[PDB]
Amino acid sequence: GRHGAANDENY
Amino acid sequence: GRHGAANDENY
Amino acid sequence: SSPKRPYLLRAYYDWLVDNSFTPYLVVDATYLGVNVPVEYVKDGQIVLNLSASATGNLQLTNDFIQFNARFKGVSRELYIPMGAALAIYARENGDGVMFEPEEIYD
Amino acid sequence: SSPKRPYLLRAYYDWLVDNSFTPYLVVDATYLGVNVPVEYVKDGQIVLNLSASATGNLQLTNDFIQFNARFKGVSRELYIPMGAALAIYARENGDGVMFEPEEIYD
Ligand SMILES: [Mg+2]
Ligand SMILES: [Mg+2]
Repeated sequence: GRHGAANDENY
Repeated sequence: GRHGAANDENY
Repeated sequence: SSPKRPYLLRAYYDWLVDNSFTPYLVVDATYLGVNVPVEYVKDGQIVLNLSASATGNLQLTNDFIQFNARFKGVSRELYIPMGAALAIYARENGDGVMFEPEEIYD
Repeated sequence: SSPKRPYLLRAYYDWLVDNSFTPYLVVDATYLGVNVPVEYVKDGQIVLNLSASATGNLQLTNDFIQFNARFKGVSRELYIPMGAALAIYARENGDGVMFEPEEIYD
């Protein structure tokens, strides 16, 4: 349930 | 009278 | 003398990446000149994954951070003035730095 | 995770040079592996001018600082293990950093 960042993990 | 570093200023 | 922030940013970024951590940048989205997807801004800020994997053409310069990133598959060019960069830390364990409020950015 | 010292060293070195300051490195001359002219060591330490002007082939790596320098005209190859690097500051105004005593170096 750990929230990540706003952008996608992969560009 | 300000002391500097150990090595010479110019290599 | 110029602000130390951009130099520390680069130091911690490299330290994070070299230790296999995912660098997360905390940004003040309300800061002048910030260009980020407003739909992802919350509480006046936005957290961005700066890993090479999640970005394209990342530039960490003295006055700004610029790079391409994707949101729901959509690519966008982000621009973050250095004064808006509040911190950089590891997604995995929180280690990193919360930048001192250098006067020049106020 | 690895020590942050070498990354901070590089950050402050660049910040000092970019601001036209002369970078002075404070070294613990008694530290294991240190190679410096013993005749210039005082109080268990030695201060070294790391400007490009006063050095040759300066390398700031993670585990060591290495470079050539002259003493009374004599050239010598100095080698400083990162654990021996205690601080780096401006000859002109003292700004810089006194490194935290990271456990791994003890
Ligand atoms: Mg990439
Ligand atoms: Mg030189």
